[PDB]
Amino acid sequence: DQLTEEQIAEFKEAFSLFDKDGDGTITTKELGTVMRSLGQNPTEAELQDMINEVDADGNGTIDFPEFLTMMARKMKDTDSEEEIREAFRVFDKDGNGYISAAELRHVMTNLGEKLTDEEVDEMIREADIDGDGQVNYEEFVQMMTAK
Amino acid sequence: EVKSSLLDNMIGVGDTVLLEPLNEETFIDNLKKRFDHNEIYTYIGSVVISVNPYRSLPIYSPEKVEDYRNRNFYELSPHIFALSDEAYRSLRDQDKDQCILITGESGAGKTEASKLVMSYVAAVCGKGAEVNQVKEQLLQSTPVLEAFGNAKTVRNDNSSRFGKYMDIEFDFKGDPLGGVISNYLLEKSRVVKQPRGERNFHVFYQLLSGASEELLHKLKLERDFSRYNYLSLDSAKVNGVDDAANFRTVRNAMQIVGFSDPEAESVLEVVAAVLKLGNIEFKPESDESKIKDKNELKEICELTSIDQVVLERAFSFRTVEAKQEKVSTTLNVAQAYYARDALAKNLYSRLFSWLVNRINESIKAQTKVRKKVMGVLDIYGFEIFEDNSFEQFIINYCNEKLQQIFIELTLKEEQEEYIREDIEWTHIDYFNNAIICDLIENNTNGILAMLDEECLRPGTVTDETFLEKLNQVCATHQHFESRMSKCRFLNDTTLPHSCFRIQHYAGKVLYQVEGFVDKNNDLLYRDLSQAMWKAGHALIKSLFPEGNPAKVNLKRPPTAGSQFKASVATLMKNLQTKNPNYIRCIKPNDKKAAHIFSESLVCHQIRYLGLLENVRVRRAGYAFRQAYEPCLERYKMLCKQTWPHWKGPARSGVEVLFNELEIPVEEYSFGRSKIFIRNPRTLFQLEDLRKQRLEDLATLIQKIYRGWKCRTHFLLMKGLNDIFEAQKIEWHED
Ligand SMILES: [Mg+2]
Repeated sequence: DQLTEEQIAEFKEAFSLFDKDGDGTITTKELGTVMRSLGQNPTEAELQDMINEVDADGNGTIDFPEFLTMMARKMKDTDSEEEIREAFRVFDKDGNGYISAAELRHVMTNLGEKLTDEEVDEMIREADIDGDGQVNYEEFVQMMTAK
Repeated sequence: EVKSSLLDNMIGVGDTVLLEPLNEETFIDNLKKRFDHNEIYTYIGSVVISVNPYRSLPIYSPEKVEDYRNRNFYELSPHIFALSDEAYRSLRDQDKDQCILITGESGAGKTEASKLVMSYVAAVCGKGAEVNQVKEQLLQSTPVLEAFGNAKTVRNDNSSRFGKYMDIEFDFKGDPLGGVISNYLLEKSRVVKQPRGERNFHVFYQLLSGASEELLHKLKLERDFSRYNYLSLDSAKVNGVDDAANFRTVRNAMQIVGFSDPEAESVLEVVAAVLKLGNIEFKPESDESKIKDKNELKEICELTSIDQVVLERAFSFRTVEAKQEKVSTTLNVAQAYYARDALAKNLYSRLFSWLVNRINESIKAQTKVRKKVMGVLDIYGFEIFEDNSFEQFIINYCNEKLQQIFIELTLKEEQEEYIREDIEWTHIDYFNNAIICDLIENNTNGILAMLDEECLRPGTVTDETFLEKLNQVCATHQHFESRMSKCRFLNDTTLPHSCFRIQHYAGKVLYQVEGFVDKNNDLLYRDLSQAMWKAGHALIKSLFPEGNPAKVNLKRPPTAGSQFKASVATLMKNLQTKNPNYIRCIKPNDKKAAHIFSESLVCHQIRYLGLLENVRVRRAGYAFRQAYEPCLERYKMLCKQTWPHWKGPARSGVEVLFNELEIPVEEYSFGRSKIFIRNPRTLFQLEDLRKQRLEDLATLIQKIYRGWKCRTHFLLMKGLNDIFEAQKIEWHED
């Protein structure tokens, strides 16, 4: 395995924070949450793949070394700030760097692996700093990619 | 910079130039698809096709005007406002006269398109009451001109038998000065004869249906269609048409546009006179024509205060020109009937002109100040009936002329673009309207010229001698056919006698020669005009100013053919000295139903309008073209290099994107400022790829959001974990 010792410890801390039962495992339903908590950004499809591989024995549970196997896959991957930025600019018909919550709702609720109604509800509020004059996605992305 | 495109959320093909493969079935299906989704507008490049919805679509709002105003043609989905925005801005910024030509089958849809244009312009020019006063006059006078200029044919219950131009005029500052209505090509022959199954102009039926008993008594009219030779009982009823109610609607429009009650009444007295003239008959004497019964003539002359002795002599004697010893030529019976008819139809067409002139008075510019105009030209649609006569010939000829200059100009402009972009021209095969026009209008050997020559020659003349003359002179023409002219064993039904066929841009048309000679006779000679001028009836007197002794007599045109030909030239001049745009109107069914779509009828109309030839000449070599920068912008997410911010110059990026998508270098060409794509397949492959990639970009954003959300909350828990782990544990103690 290629993970460094510091990574292993960092992932271990998060793995345990979602190990409610203390049996040294976590549920398949919590897999994405733990991955996202550690700063990885998996799609719902990719998530389904990883579960399909580990739950091919029908248990619904994941232990730490197979979790490390899961975390290792997307390790070298990266999405730039500009990619996420330009991806926003594509759904913006002006060049203003602004997009309407109505339009944003449209894209999130209809395109791709769709955001749920409660999720798209929550997204607007974080995105609408100067509430409720619509979202300056440049700032929203700036905050979102803030590391 | 705006990234909106007609390509976005496009229902079927929004611009027919992108239809592939191009045929009638795909054209018609496309129009049906869009119509079925409430899209009544579809492009052919800049040309707008409009299918009548037969219901009020909420798509003409101030908000919709705000959407299309000052926007590029290709940025929004197809709408008439795009065309009217284009025309308004050319007027405003270039000080160019605009003429928007509207072709196709007459009805409520064509009238509405014209009203939409004028109303968009009034709204957008921001001149308020001055511009709306002109606009109102143009619009409210429409039912008046319909009553006098429209008729039920075998194909259309409310068909325009004339061409109409309307404009709003401005000074170069943009201040409204006025406006005008101009009529052309009024089908005078319908006044005195109608084919079986057809009516005379509406107003005659409206008058006998809706006038009170007292009014009809004052007009010396009997309330009975069988009493008037000029009207048939047989076709007098049009289904779903209440002529009485329409009468009241026409009288009310008259008042609205400023006619006084005495004027309105005067107008109806002229209509009555026209109608009564049709009952005059003639018999030979030993002096070879005499009126059979003087009763209609008497009543006409009392109605109009015309000298009965003089009018009667006018039908039977013609004053020959000085300076010979003979002063009066005796008219025979046939000549007397021609006279009766010439008087009726000219009294009628002059009434029609008078109406237009009256309406024009209140919107007359009355300043010699140079002006720029926003015009709409409405020309009657192509006609291919079971029986095609003189009437269809003139209409089709006019449509042929227009298609000619249109196709020529579209071809010439596509070429000028290709050159500016350094793109190779490929010869386009297209129907040659020019030679058809030449067959019809050539002064030395054309059909109209031969008809004239036949009508004026001193021998015995019939529709047959006319046909025989065409067979002699026009047989050399590739596109003229008749039984005795030609031909190749190609399964053609044999042509009957007494007809000729013409290959028009809209298809072959078979013309029956029956009545051609009669209908070409249109001689209103001086004795008639002078009898009219001396009428105590003010309107009628005014209708024949050449009859005033104070006005010097000129040579009178003896035939209709030559006048119609000059009138076609006039309207063409009007069009060609202005900047043109085009609305092609289509009826989706004949039941006037809101969703019902008949692909059969639309197919005929597609042919009448010459749309397929428009598509081919307009598409030309390359269906699509676009400036490099906006093109790259729209498709840069396709290859994973241009994404998210390159390559180099917009042109470079285009090349590399196409190379990486494995698009063969024969499917496109590099213009001086634009990429040029040959086939709509290429364009749509790009579009399907983009639509997939937008689904990916959505996921990119969505995964980044779900990720940032959990990450933030996790960092919160981590920050407070000391407190959380201290509260799970006791206060005290050992
Ligand atoms: Mg005179």
